[PDB]
Amino acid sequence: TTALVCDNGSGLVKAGFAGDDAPRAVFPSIVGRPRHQGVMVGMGQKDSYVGDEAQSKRGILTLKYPIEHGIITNWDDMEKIWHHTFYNELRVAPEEHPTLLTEAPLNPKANREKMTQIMFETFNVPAMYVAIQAVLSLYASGRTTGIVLDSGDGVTHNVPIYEGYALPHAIMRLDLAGRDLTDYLMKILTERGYSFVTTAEREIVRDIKEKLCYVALDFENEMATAASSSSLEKSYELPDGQVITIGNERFRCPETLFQPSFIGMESAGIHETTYNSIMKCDIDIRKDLYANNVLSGGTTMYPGIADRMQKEITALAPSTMKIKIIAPPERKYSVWIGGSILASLSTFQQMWISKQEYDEAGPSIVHRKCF
Amino acid sequence: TTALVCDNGSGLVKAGFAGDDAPRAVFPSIVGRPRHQGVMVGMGQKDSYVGDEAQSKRGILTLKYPIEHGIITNWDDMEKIWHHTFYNELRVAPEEHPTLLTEAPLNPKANREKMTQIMFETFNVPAMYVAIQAVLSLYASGRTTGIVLDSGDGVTHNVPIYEGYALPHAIMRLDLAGRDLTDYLMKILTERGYSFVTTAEREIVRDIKEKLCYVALDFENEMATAASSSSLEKSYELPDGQVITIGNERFRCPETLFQPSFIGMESAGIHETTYNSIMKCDIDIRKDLYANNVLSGGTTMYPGIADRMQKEITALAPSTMKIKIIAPPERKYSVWIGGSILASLSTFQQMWISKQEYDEAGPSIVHRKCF
Amino acid sequence: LGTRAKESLDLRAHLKQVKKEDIEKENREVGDWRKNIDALSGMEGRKKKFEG
Ligand SMILES: Nc1ncnc2c1ncn2[C@@H]1O[C@H](COP(=O)(O)OP(=O)(O)O)[C@@H](O)[C@H]1O
Ligand SMILES: Nc1ncnc2c1ncn2[C@@H]1O[C@H](COP(=O)(O)OP(=O)(O)O)[C@@H](O)[C@H]1O
Ligand SMILES: [Mg+2]
Ligand SMILES: [Mg+2]
Repeated sequence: TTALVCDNGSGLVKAGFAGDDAPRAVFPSIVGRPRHQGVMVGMGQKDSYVGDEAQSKRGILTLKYPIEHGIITNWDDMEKIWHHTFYNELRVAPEEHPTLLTEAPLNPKANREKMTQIMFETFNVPAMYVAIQAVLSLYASGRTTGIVLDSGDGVTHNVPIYEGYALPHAIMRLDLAGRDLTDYLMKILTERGYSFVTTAEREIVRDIKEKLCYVALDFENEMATAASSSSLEKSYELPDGQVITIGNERFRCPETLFQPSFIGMESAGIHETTYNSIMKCDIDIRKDLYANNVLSGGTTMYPGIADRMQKEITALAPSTMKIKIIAPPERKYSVWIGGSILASLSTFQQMWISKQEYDEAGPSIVHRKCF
Repeated sequence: TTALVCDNGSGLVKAGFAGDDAPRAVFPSIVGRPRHQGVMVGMGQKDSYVGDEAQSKRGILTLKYPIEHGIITNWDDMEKIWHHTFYNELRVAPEEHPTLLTEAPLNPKANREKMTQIMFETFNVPAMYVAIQAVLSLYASGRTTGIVLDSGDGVTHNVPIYEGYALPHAIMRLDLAGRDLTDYLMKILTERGYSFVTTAEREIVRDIKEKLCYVALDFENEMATAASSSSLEKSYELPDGQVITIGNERFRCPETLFQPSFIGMESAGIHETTYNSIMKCDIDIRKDLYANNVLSGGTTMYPGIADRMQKEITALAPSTMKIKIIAPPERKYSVWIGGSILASLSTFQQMWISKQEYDEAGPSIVHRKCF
Repeated sequence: LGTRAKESLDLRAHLKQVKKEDIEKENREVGDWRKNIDALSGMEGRKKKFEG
């Protein structure tokens, strides 16, 4: 039979059968209970709208993501999300399909063990396998080397790989991602008068960020230009009218990636953690990693980031090496495409964690040889 | 058995069995004791004529409404009105019929508790339920969202509802209604020479208001036109002859709705309390409320109000949203039609306040789960 | 889009059915009187009004 390549993510759940080009169903991972009282009788009001249904009734819900930073903080809601994904968005019972979840690097063990225990006890799948979210993104590019920066919505991690041999001592995981950029944008919009507070209006700020923000090639020059002319002010129409005008908030929101001091984080930007991740590698594979830097994940879709990052790394790196940044147009679904490719391989067909194996060793089987 | 859908109202009591299209008996709610001496013996003169009987002998009575502004100020008279409604206008003993009263929002608790205590002790009904007068008017329109402006004769209230979830923090109750318009019309008629003082002549002024007054689309232009031409002066024949001619009093009486400063009230008109009630709602359900504005209640029957209100709200609201005002031709009985629909539902059949429940918790049961 | 249209139409139709059921249910309350006349050319009572 065919395998189910699910990809929990944090912000958008992407799923679909193995062997295709794009995920079959992509929908936000939010579960929102209603918060008001409700007076109409017999309206058929449910107790929790999940997935894309709660992005249409969000006016009277309190949306809450079940995955904070890679890790899962609310297991009941995550179980509800998985149940919805299997039964309503794909309509395939899990009793007859292997599953291939994905997990960020350096995550707590208990999260992974609970994930496998749920998949084997509640949904009762035949066999499931957990894979690191960066190796898949490297599969999708058709490479076999390269250092991949997978800046998702929950957590940004940077896994270097050479000739198929991952370097476990050079993984640099940073917890700045799309959600913190949304919060920072929502916080700097208040400097013009627009106040978004409700958890429903966070979605509106996210839409503003997606449609308007861009990464500046040079920050100081853009700050000077936006403060003199008015060629940058782009307007946007809220879900009820009252258009708003975003000035130099456009390139200040995604600039937080390269200067995490804006949101008070100490660490260095995504332009310098990649160079540090390279320098921890051996001295003889640094040229190949320099030449095959891969971008993935949703947050790396800002217009103009593949040039800013290349300029920064070229500034840091030695002058002789060639710096090349691979930015495929299908960046958002790169991890899932790689997952489909991996699940479609014949050599991989014996790496699944078969159910009888789980019955013999318990949920701690995932840390064992079947990784 | 069938349920009795009574609707106390203030000015017209509307009642009838559940499941029909129109109330069976509609009659003014006035109780008038005779005031003169009376010399004929054996004429069979009663001590209080209630309902529609006192609108024919009103020449020698002192009519007094038992409901001032939604609240009930004279419980003995209200009990008399209910007794008349049950026994003479419907001729069904209340011992064998559930009742569904209606109550304005934000009313004193003691009024509701006394109402249920009367219905359970004096008339001894099997089970009664109290419902907010605006949710029913929303039922009758066949919608499930929308903000309903129920401008009755006692009190005008504006309850917004979305997807069946009422928003309790956005109810704007204003005490200007048809009765104050009658008093203001009676007060401005004195500018031509016609003086109505007796409580019986208030009914004549009410008839004048119903048959002649209309809401102007633009107030200043109408004031200028009525002061130059004479195309507006419509005449009306009193109950004894001596026709009267109403000039620019025609559109000045119902204009008080949009400018409550005429009768000295501070608050804003019904055109601006609706917009304020909308703006208190969440930012994502404002479009739906804009598109589904519902009118109900008797006082919203003035010829030309559904255009003036739309013009005013379109002036206030953002230019992109579409403003639509639902004004069904059966506006007056909208609340009662909705009450019949609600009482006819199967899902609602277990929400009644059964008598044994009242015996166990006292009259304060109404504020509890059985709302 | 088709699913959203279907759900909206289903809700609207259900509400309309709930209304229309009772709309057709008790519509005979319109039965009332017309109070016609017959000229009463056969009243020949006596003057004995003591009841008033
Ligand atoms: N076109 C875009 N432009 C800018 N940011 C985007 C765009 N699309 C998605 N994002 C950001 O990326 C996030 C989605 O990232 P995604 O790759 O789905 O995370 P995950 O790894 O959990 O699947 C969204 O929250 C959004 O903030
Ligand atoms: N055709 C009409 N035109 C103008 N005003 C009307 C009309 N019919 C009723 N009204 C006003 O509405 C009042 C009746 O309102 P109603 O809806 O019966 O109040 P309630 O909510 O107490 O039932 C009357 O007092 C009258 O002033
Ligand atoms: Mg991801
Ligand atoms: Mg009313």
